[PDB]
Amino acid sequence: TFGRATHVVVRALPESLAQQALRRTKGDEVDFARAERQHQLYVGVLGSKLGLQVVQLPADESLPDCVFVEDVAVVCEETALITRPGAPSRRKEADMMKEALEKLQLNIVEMKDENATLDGGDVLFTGREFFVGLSKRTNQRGAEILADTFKDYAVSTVPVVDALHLKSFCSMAGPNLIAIGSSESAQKALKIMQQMSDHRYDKLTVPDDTAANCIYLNIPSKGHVLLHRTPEEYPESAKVYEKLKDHMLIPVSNSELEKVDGLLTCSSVLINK
Ligand SMILES: NC(=O)NCCC[C@H](N)C(=O)O
Repeated sequence: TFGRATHVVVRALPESLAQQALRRTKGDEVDFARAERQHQLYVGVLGSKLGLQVVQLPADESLPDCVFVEDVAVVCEETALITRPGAPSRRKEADMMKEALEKLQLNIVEMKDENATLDGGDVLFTGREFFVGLSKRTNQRGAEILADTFKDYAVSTVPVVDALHLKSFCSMAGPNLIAIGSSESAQKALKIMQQMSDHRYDKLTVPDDTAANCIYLNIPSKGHVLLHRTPEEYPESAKVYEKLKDHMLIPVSNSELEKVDGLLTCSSVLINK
């Protein structure tokens, strides 16, 4: 079942994130205490409200981006790909992720090739196939290693030109539903993804590209659940999500981590055991 999960890996925010995490925009400073509250609530939704078993990794102050666990592993069925992140300052985040995923009894494949890089944020898994963004973080060799790892799924690539990652402007919002931004760049990427597949996806188009990043889960006794950005943060995109009477909708605040380019998917790795 697409979107089913039983377990989630998350990682605590280091104090060094506020000043030292990588960020493309040098805008408003991070309110660290508020970022911590937003992470607490996020983890609480996944564990307490939705009932997932949470594995919470400790912060490492030497790894200011270590909260962004998505980028260090891609999990599909019983297999985990431990990535070689594109940013050198993030590579040692793989160490504790590999240990956590071993302890969850997944089959582990490590991206060792020193000519390969891949961030998990560049990977869109639809349930039927993978789309991998080629970005400043993820190269062709990384995409090839992903394809080799998940041999039972088609893997196609798409250029990421004007954002950090593919999932900076898209995500799955349901079993056949791709949430997508409205910018020229997001729409160009969507059209390439659609041209590379023989499967017809539905789309949930939102006016704020980064509000297209959402988390879909299929949870027993709750059904089709969608975590999406709040009306306070993106009022015009929240109006689109709010029309989805076919989902259980959970607004989740993320203002502070978006200052360092993290959206909703970035702070968890979901696992179905
Ligand atoms: N999947 C994601 O949303 N990753 C966000 C990573 C943000 C972090 N500051 C970075 O630059 O890698």
